[PDB]
Amino acid sequence: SLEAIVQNASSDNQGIQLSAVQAARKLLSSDRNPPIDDLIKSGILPILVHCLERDDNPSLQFEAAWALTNIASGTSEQTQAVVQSNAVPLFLRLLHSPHQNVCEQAVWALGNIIGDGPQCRDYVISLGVVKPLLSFISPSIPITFLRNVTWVMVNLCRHKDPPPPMETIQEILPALCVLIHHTDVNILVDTVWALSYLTDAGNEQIQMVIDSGIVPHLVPLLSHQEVKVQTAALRAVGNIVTGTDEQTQVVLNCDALSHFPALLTHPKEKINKEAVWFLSNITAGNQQQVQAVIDANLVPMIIHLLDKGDFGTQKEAAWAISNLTISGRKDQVAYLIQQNVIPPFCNLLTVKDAQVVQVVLDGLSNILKMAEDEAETIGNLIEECGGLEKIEQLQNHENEDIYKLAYEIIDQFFSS
Amino acid sequence: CLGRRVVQPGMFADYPPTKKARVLLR
Repeated sequence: SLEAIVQNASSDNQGIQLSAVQAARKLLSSDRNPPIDDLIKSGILPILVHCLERDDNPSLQFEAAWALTNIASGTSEQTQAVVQSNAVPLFLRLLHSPHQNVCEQAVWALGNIIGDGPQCRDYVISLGVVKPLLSFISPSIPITFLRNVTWVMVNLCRHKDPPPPMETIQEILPALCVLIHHTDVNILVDTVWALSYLTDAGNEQIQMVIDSGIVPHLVPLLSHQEVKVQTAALRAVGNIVTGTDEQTQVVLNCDALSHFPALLTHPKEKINKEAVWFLSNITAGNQQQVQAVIDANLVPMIIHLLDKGDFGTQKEAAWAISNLTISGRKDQVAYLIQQNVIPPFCNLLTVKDAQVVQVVLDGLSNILKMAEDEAETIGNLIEECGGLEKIEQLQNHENEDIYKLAYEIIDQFFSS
Repeated sequence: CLGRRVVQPGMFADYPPTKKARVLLR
C-alpha cells in the first residue's frame, strides 16, 4: 500500500528504502495509466528527491530517478510538483554520476521537465543543463542514451513563448551539426525536428541555422528512405523558406527543388500538402525563384494537384498559384496559362473556405491586371470554364472582401 | 492576402512527444 511504501521509503535502512522505492516505481511503470496523483498525495516526492542524494547507493538513485521520471511524464501540475520538490538541481548533480544508468535516467527526467514548457525549460537552462547534456555525445555513448539526449535537445529547442535563449541555441547548433550525420533513424528524425523548431523561431534563428553550414546536409534528407526523416526535413527547410528571399535562396542553392517530384507524387496526401506549402513559399519570392519552380518542371504537378488533389492540398496549390503572381513576370503567368491553370483555379471559387476563395480571386485579379493585351483572351478563358459565372455569384458572398473584389474584377474586366 | 506563410495547422502532426514515461517491458 502507498502508506507502507512511503513509511518504508523514509527509513534509514537503505535496503528497505530501496525495496519501497522499487515498489513505487513498479506502480508508476507497469501500464500507461500510473496513479501519479495518488503517489503525489501520499507525500513520496520529498522522499524520492532525498533518495537522489545517495551517492553511496546508485540503485536507490536510479530507482528514485525512474519514479520521478514517470511522475514528471504526466500533466503540467504533476511535472511542476516534481520541480517544486527541488528535483532539478539533484538531477543536474546526477548528470556527473560515475554510473551510466543513473546519468541516463536523470537525463530522461530532465527531458520531461524541460518538455513541460518554456518557463520550466528556462529554469533548467539557467542552472546549466546544456553543456553537461551535450558532453555525453561521444563515440562510446550507447545508442539508447544518445536517443534520449537528442530528444532532450528537441525539448530544449521547441517552445516559443519565449524561445530558448540565443546562447543555448549557439551551444546546441554545433551538436546538431554533428548529429545530422547519424544513420540511426530515431536520432536523425529528432535532430531534424530540433532543427525545424529552430527554423520556425524567427528570421534571426533561421540565419543562425544557415550560418552554421548545416542546410546543405539538411536539404538532401528530403529524399531519405525513411518517410519520417523526409517529413521532418520538409518542415525544417520549409520554415527556412518562410523567411527572406536570400534565406530561401540558400535553400534553393542546395538543389532543393530536385527532391519535390517524389513528394508531389507521394501516395500520402499529407506529404503532397506539405510539399505544395513549401512550393507556395517559393513561388511567393522574386522572378528568379518563380523561374526556379518553372525550370524544375513542377508547375504541371502543382496544377494537377490543384485539379484532382484532396481539398487541403488544393488549398495549398491555390496559394502556390496566386503567390506566383506577386512578383511573376507576364511570361511566367503566361506559362501557367499554357498549362491549363485557369479551369481548376476557377473551380476552387465555390468552396466553403473563404480564405481559398479570396486567394483565388486575388490571383485572378493580378493575372488580369498583368496581362495588358491578352486580358481579353484570359477573360474568355475564365468565362469558358464557368469562372465568370462563379465570380458573378461571389458578388453575393457573405464576406466583405470577397464580394468587393468580385465587383472590382467584373467591373474592370467583364464589363465591355 | 498573398505571400509566404508559416506552418499551417494540421501539418507535421507527428511531432516527437514532449514527455515520455519509462514503462517496464515496453
